[PDB]
Amino acid sequence: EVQLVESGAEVKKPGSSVKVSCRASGTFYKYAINWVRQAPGQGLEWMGGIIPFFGTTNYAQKFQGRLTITADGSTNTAYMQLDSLRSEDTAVYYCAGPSITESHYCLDCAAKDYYYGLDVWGQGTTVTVSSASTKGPSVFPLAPTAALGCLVKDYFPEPVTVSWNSGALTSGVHTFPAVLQSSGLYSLSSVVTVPSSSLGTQTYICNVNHKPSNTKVDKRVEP
Amino acid sequence: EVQLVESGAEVKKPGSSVKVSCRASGTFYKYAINWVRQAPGQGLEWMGGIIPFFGTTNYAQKFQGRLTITADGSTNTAYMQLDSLRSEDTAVYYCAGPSITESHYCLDCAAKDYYYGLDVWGQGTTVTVSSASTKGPSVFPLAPTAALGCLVKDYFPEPVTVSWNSGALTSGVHTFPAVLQSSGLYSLSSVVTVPSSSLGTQTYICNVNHKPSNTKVDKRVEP
Amino acid sequence: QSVLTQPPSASGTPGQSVTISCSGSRSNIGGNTVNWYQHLPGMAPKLLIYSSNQRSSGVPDRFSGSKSGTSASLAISGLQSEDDADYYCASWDDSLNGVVFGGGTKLTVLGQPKAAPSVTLFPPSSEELQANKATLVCLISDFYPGAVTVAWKADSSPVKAGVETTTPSKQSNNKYAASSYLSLTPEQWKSHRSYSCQVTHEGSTVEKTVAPT
Amino acid sequence: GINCTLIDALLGDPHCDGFQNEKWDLFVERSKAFSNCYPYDVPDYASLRSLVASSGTLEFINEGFNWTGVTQNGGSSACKRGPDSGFFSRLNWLYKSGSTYPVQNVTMPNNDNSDKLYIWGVHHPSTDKEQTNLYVQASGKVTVSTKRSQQTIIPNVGSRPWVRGLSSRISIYWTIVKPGDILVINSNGNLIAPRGYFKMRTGKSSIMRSDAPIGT
Amino acid sequence: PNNDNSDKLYIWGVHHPSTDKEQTNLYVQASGKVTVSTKRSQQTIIPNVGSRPWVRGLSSRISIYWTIVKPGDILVINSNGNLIAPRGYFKMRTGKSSIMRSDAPIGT
Ligand SMILES: *[C@@H]1O[C@H](CO)[C@@H](O[C@@H]2O[C@H](CO)[C@@H](O[C@@H]3O[C@H](CO[C@H]4O[C@H](CO)[C@@H](O)[C@H](O)[C@@H]4O)[C@@H](O)[C@H](O[C@H]4O[C@H](CO)[C@@H](O)[C@H](O)[C@@H]4O)[C@@H]3O)[C@H](O)[C@H]2NC(C)=O)[C@H](O)[C@H]1NC(C)=O
Ligand SMILES: *[C@@H]1O[C@H](CO)[C@@H](O[C@@H]2O[C@H](CO)[C@@H](O[C@@H]3O[C@H](CO[C@H]4O[C@H](CO)[C@@H](O)[C@H](O)[C@@H]4O)[C@@H](O)[C@H](O[C@H]4O[C@H](CO)[C@@H](O)[C@H](O)[C@@H]4O)[C@@H]3O)[C@H](O)[C@H]2NC(C)=O)[C@H](O)[C@H]1NC(C)=O
Ligand SMILES: *[C@@H]1O[C@H](CO)[C@@H](O)[C@H](O)[C@H]1NC(C)=O
Repeated sequence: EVQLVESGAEVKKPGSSVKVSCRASGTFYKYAINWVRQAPGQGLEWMGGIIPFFGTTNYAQKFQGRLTITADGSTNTAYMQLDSLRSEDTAVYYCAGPSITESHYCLDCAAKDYYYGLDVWGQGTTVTVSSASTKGPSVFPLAPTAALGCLVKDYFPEPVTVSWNSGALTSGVHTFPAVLQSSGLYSLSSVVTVPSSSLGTQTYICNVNHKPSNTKVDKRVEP
Repeated sequence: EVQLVESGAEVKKPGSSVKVSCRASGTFYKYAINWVRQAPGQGLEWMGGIIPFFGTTNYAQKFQGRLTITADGSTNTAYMQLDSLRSEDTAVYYCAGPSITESHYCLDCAAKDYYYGLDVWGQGTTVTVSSASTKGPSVFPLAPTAALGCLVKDYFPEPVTVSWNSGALTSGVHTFPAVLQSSGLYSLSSVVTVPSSSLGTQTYICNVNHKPSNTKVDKRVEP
Repeated sequence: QSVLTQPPSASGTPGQSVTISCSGSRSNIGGNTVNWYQHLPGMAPKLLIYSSNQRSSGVPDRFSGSKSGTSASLAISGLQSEDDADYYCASWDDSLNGVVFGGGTKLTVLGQPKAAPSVTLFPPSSEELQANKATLVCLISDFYPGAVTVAWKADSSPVKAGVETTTPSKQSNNKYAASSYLSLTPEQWKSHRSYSCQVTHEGSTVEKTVAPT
Repeated sequence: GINCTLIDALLGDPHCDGFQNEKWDLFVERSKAFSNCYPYDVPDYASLRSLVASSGTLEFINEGFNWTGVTQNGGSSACKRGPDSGFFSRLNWLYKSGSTYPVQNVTMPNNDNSDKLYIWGVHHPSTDKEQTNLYVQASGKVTVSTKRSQQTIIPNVGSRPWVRGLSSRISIYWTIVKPGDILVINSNGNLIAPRGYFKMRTGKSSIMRSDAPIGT
Repeated sequence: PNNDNSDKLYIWGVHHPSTDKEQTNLYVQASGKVTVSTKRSQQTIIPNVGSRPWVRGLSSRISIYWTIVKPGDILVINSNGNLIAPRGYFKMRTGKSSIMRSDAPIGT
């Protein structure tokens, strides 16, 4: 029922601190809200959890002292704060919780009794820890069944997201994994395959999104 | 055990108000902290006392309305505030208290039961009440057993303090009572007598201090 | 060095069954229920099994979990192409006082038909040509096995300078995708009469061509 | 009573659930009886045990109280129902919903031929954190009243000795509502609510302490 | 803990200041509370502030309470002010002992 939405991708200098938010779409306070990350090439790593009802926290000892997990009951939001960022902290950070309900709740069990299998996940927030400057992308149309697309060139850091007609067009869409140029910059492309007859009318607009530089760009694609 | 340290010398225009602080070096709250002054040429005059534990004050009736004695428990500090300064208030202000301890304390006796003979005194704070402008001193070296010294010239008001090698040199030191020029300004001199052979090496630095103009000056004395 | 220990890989053809084991200890598995997760990275994990042996909602019955002593198993019988993914076990650990995850097992479903790559080539746009830069884009998809060599041609003359090419990477539908970017000066683009992107997959070359007019 | 004291069968300590709605001429309390739910105390315990015993019945009638903006059926690890947490069967542990515990103000008219016995309670947390976690307000209060009587209890916070894991306590109270009279319950926290009433009867019923076995 | 063969009688008290100044001077907190408890009993007393008639100089009062701790039972005392604490316990005994009010002199 409930869905979790995490805050947008960030980029941080080493040493600095980061705070990611998790917003539930409904009351989601009685059971353990978990934070779990994945660094490039690693398996999932559990950071810790809070039980909003009691405000109770459990942290993986590896992060004790720089990890703070926090919750606010009125706005149905959980937060994760990680200080003294090293580059190992570059990862996708997920928030997740269980969907169980109970007619008879326990007001005094042990923390672990409130942790259940995580079946509701946020989409994940990419935090990238680097000294490099943030650069937004330049968006250019790729004019044309038939194949039309967008070029998202020269940006940092990952990630970037590309939708079509404000989310309306979904079939035929293939965004491509990015490239890592020598210059340190990235680039990617998104393609939609459509019938070649409905080119002359229907309008295609790519919605290119890059949160670490706060860059929204909509670009129109015509032959 | 405990030592009291009072704030620095001040100078005030008539009508104005003055607040002197007394900082204990340890908990000093259970018994009566006394303020006692001495104006030039007069005997000791008792201003009043506070008993920090209860916040209880006793004032000499002569000062009622312009004397406020105050205490703060966390920082082990007592304060004395004297308003509407006349020139008769020019004096050295001491703070003092008893060193008694008690295994069984009385939580409800009369004020006077908390006053005991004063055996711990602060160093005293010179408050001088005048219309004249404050002037800091000019420090000059007096080059040379043998006798070397510092000249502290043209300043106001009293007092001034002179140490040697940051307090290290104490034997042979003789600072002289100041002079009162016609110009209203003061001047003094401090002399150290040393062996005349250890002139060629060991370094002498006088630390001249004048708080009413916030003037610290260290001066090096060589032949 | 995760507290729970999985083998790093598993494989099978469609229809077989695979068993992914999780090895823990008294303080975790031997005293707590085990969960299993599935993950097709970039997109969030999904719960498969809770309470050691219960299928979560919407999870096909071919998935099953079990526990005994200080280990746990996930059994996938009648394997299907969609199951190619990462699998993780997790449980509470009473000495760590928190949750622990296994190091994951990558399950590869084998025996896909060999598929040739679709290539779509694009020229420098109006805007980009205007900004004094030139980028050709070669979009390569739907192939298997996931390995291609990219060579860029100018008319007929090969060019190795200015080329960036992404390593292949699984799409949703189990076939691989890849891109290649040839950067130029706009003067290099308006001089030759055409450019080409040759793509080699399993000793077979597929090319597409683009031109200034 | 086997393992149960009368008061435990009244409140509905889980191992005493077999005594629900029972009648007796003589109730026999055994020395081996034990409590196994939330640790509690009864002010004038002797009097409560007396008046119930004299009534001769544990006949219970559920009623729906209009609780608003609070959650019901809170349970404890000190009072398990099998493997999972539980509570006294005839009482209703009320707590916050979302992040508020609004004031409760409910009524229950006696429109019946007979007197009603209401059993209710007040929760004494071990810490201020516990207090605010459950009831949001820092200071609870419970007021139960008829037309000719009131009892307002302030909950007290602080540690008591560990009993079945807890430093906390519940205090049990009672209220008899006569026909024509009206019960009102007022609380902004710490209320252990009644789920209804016990029938009151008069007659030859009593209670006795003995370990003598029962014979035919 | 009572680890002994016999019952313990604890005598303790609660202090009722005459003014709020007195209350905070002694206990810092504006409102005290005292809780004394065993496993099967508790007593929480809130101190009350205000003037009573002068008695031997004071408007203040102390209220005395008691608590009996049985063997195996355990005493806990909780307070953030106004606690008049026990220094130990009185032995409890049973027997023929009593008390009487009289001004008759004692004889041999
Ligand atoms: C105010 O002061 C009171 C009184 O001291 C404190 O109350 C104590 O609180 C602690 C928990 O903080 C209680 O400790 C628990 O004791 C349990 C029962 O003890 C049994 O075993 C002991 C020792 O072998 C025997 O002596 C005793 O008779 C019992 O048979 C233990 O079983 C518990 O252990 C469990 O928890 C610990 C963690 O605490 C785990 O590590 C263990 O694995 C185990 O699962 C536990 O330690 C203690 O009993 C309380 N005493 C009393 C008299 O109530 C309050 O904590 C304090 N309040 C505040 C907020 O400061
Ligand atoms: C709230 O209201 C109560 C009740 O009025 C006030 O209580 C009174 O407080 C005053 C002090 O403020 C008490 O005064 C004291 O009375 C002592 C006993 O009285 C004896 O002598 C009188 C007169 O001769 C007889 O009538 C009486 O029966 C007794 O035999 C006096 O001995 C005290 O005198 C001493 O203190 C004064 C200063 O106050 C000195 O100047 C004297 O030298 C001497 O040492 C004293 O005056 C009075 O007794 C209290 N009455 C009662 C009923 O308690 C509270 O003050 C008030 N609370 C607040 C905070 O406002
Ligand atoms: C009463 O208590 C003991 C201990 O729990 C138990 O073994 C026994 O079965 C109980 N008796 C009955 C009849 O329920």
